[PDB]
Amino acid sequence: GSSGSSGINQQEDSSESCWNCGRKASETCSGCNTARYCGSFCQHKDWEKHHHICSGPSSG
Ligand SMILES: [Zn+2]
Ligand SMILES: [Zn+2]
Repeated sequence: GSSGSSGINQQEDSSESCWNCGRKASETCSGCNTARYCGSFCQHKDWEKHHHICSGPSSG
């Protein structure tokens, strides 16, 4: 007889990726703490567009 159903891969993938680029995120939206970015610079540029979904730290 033969038997041996072996083959299970555990899920593993950091939840830190720049929404804009995608490579890697270092910072995070200081308004909702959901949108990740590789740096404030990437946030400011992807902010005026992102904020269109989140409230934000300041309303102006
Ligand atoms: Zn980026
Ligand atoms: Zn946000």
